[PDB]
Amino acid sequence: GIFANCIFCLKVKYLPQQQKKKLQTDIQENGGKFSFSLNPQCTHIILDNADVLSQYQLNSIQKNHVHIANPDFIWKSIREKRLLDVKNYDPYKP
Repeated sequence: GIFANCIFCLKVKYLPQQQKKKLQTDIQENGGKFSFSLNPQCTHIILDNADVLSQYQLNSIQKNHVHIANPDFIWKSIREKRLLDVKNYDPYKP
């Protein structure tokens, strides 16, 4: 699937439960894996609008070349049936 070899850290605490679950299944069903923890193996971190990241987390992300994206990265990639440009979904670089 389109998320082959992607490992997503999910920081989406403030999404409705149904949406959290849909993000997970969208990821799993299309070749990806997800965690709730941020570690060197993450390729991406998905961050809903109400969540924030510490400086520690941001340093880790930079160090490990992790892509920061909003949930629309997942939703719209699934919709277009194609992995989109994650650079268009960065809550820190609009």
